Amino acid sequence: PYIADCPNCGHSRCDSPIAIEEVRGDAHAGVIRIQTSAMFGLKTDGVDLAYMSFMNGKTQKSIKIDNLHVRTSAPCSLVSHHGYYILAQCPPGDTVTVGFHDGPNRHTCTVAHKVEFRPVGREKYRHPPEHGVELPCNRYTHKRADQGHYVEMHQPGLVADHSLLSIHSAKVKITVPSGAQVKYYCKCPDVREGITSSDHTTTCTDVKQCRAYLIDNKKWVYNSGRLPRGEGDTFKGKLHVPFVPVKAKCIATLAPEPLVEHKHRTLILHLHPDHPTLLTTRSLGSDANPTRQWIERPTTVNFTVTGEGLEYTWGNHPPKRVWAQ
Amino acid sequence: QAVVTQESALTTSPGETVTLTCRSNIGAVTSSNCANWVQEKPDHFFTGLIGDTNNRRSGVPARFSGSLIGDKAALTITGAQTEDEAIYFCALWYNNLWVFGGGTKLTVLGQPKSSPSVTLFPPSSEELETNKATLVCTITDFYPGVVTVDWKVDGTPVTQGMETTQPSKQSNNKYMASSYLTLTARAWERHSSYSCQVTHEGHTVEKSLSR
Amino acid sequence: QIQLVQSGREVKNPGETVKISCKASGYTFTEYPMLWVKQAPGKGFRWMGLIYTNTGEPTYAEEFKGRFVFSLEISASTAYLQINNLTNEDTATYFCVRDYFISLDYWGQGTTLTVSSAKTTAPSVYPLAPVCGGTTGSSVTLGCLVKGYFPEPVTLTWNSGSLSSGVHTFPALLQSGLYTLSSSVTVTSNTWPSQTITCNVAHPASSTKVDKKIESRR
Amino acid sequence: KYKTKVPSPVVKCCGATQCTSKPHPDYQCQVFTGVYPFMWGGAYCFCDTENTQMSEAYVERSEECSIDHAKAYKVHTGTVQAMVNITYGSVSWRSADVYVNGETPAKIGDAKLIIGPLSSAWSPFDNKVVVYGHEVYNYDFPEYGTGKAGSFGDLQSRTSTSNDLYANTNLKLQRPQAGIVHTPFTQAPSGFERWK
Repeated sequence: PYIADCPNCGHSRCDSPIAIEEVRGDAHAGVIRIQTSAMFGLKTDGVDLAYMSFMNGKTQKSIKIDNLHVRTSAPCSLVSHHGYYILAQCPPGDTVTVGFHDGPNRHTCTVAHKVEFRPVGREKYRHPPEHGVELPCNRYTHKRADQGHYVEMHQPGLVADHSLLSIHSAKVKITVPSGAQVKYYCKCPDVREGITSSDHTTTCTDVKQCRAYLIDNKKWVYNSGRLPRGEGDTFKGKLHVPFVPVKAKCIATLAPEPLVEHKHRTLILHLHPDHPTLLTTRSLGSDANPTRQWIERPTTVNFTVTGEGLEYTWGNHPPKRVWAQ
Repeated sequence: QAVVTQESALTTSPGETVTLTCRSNIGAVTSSNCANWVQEKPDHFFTGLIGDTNNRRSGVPARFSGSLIGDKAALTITGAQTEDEAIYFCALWYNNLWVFGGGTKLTVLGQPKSSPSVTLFPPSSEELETNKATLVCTITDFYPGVVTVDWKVDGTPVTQGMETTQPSKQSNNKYMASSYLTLTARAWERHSSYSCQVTHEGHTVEKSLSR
Repeated sequence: QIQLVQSGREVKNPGETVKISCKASGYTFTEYPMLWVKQAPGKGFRWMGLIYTNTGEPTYAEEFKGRFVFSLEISASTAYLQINNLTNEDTATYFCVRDYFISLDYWGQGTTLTVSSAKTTAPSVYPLAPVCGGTTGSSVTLGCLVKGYFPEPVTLTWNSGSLSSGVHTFPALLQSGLYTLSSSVTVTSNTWPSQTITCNVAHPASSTKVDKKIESRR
Repeated sequence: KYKTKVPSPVVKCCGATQCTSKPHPDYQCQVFTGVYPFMWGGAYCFCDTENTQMSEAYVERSEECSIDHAKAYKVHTGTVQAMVNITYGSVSWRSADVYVNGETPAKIGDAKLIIGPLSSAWSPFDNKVVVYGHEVYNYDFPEYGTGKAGSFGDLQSRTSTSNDLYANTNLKLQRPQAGIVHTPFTQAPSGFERWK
């Protein structure tokens, strides 16, 4: 579970494990795929997707997911998590605002991202309905058995941990997690690399002038922009994405039927939608003479139909056609 | 770069409830530390008891349960048994590696005392053909596991030549040890009465040979 | 069900290499990786790392990155520890272990290494029969003294291992630069000397095998 | 639409790290100094101006590029078709797919039939066309290799597999603020975002 710098972490820029990168309000189904720097899913070892492992300290905390909250302008709905990554059904929102509850603390993370949800169709809803026609939307999956893409996930760079740099009663005293690789020296001249167990520091004294580092590359990370490079190498760790964008047919929009009214080679149409509906036509002469107008306000319109025919498209309701001799 | 700490030794009686704890030097122990409890019986015999804080390995009696009490992982033995006398180690996960605790030696009342079974053997003859003689004194099945072995050549406490191993735990949980008195083919033939005296929970057992 | 049986204990002079095997039984090797733990004589238990028996990638504890190398004969359900350029302070016991259930559930028997300079001396195997006179009880104790060998280990059985009940084998101890071991066996007084009782001793380092039948002193 | 899939910046603590122009599409990279990067322990690099930060970001096809993607074409005239039914005579049936070029028969059924060429050569497609899912746009797409950032075709990949592309996104990295680790990528949202 990677940890990075959340931008407006409740107060201001903290370093949250759930630091939000790559917000994708690019689908249609009320859904956003998000990456936390935290890797929830199974535990550290082997069990139960519905548990929760973020970083506390240098360490993980692979425990229950109890009170996740993604949210935006309104509280979102989770869809599924896998890896670093969560899918959640959100409404539109100027921002994105994520957070669980460990239990002692709220411990959330928030971010800017322009979000919208147009459904696919000539109706510009704000939200998916219960009914209407199905038609080919873009949307992310529920599932994990997924390989359609993979993002590079090589090592972490080092990280700071000044909990290490204690004092040896006059000298600044570094320690190690588990024998991990601590990269160490101070502004003064003393040990210059640091690949060690718990060292002391002969020369410097102040904690604030030393290299508290953790080369702990036993587990790779996501290659966040808010990661410091592991300077050594491009290690392996090519790793999939679960939530591929797929060609789901969203349960989708439908605009109320029109009121057809006859006139001489002319369609008066008293019209009354639910939401802004893009109407348009095609006078089937080799003179096309089409028309487009989003209609949200109910409006009686007109169409000079010709002899050979016109067609009529009340939103994603199917196209009509008309003989006006 | 984390230090797991455990009680050093705990003594209980059969039928009691005893709690062992596991403390982390970095902070409270939490479910993301996946506390493990391992038991070591004599003979370098390891078995896992609990994992992921409270999952009991299969075939581990139910008297054993794990949990988090306060800021530490705990193992409770409910109805401790004589068989539970062993060393219990806790292990904690720290995002990338495991750190083991120092282990807690637990002692449980039980196993009525048992006197040692002592046998003294004479130097074999193929060995007297090497110009050497070694009297072997074997002591097995004693409990408590502490003895005193004293050798006496011809009435006189030998004081050099002997070597006594350290009590080793047998399977039944009783102990054993052997003592060796090495003479020369010649020292052998000289003196006439050898005796291996074993002192255990106050009684003495003397096994003498006669050349 | 699950048995992790390890190689026997070695002796090696400083500088040498050792390959300790761990043969797994009872589980599907591939879904459970292996923990290698060092229990040093005094010091207690320490995680040396873990090997992904699926991909084959090892993790080393920082204390162990370097001379230590984990590998696996996948095919035979074996994991192996190799310690190269043996240092004298590597004498200890190494356990393989199965990682499962958010911890470790099964531990092996242990393979103990004694890093120590010394030549190769074959053992002398001596029968230990009761005193020349009498010895009349409901049972009887015989013995076998394996004296003056180097290095460790020796193996000892009674009647090719068919006689295991009532046996006490005593841990080898170093005396004057050589190891000495002994074993006792107790049987009913009707068994011996009616039926043959034989001590079987092997010392791999010297390719020495000795079968010594316990004979009555007269 | 692009995805500014930022590679994680370098932070040298005392002194410079010169960047190189890696061959990634629109590989924008700019060295930066004068940081003090707060990373989980306050700052970590002990210098105060020699603290160097090298930001790098390249453009990459979205995962939606595979599936939700506009698609340009140079469109010529080709050859028109039809599933002509004839419930002929007393035959009463043939529903056959045919052509227009005036020497092609299609002996499906029993009759041999030659069609066209039609005189009405209006291809409703223009020469240049963009295509999107089902909505087809007879658009003068600028070209591969040229599309102005923000305008349509800021990202221009030959196909989905094609690792090479043209990414005029005007991607301009800026220095991170007040000694904190992050990557200001200042960029036009795509001309595939608009165009929708």
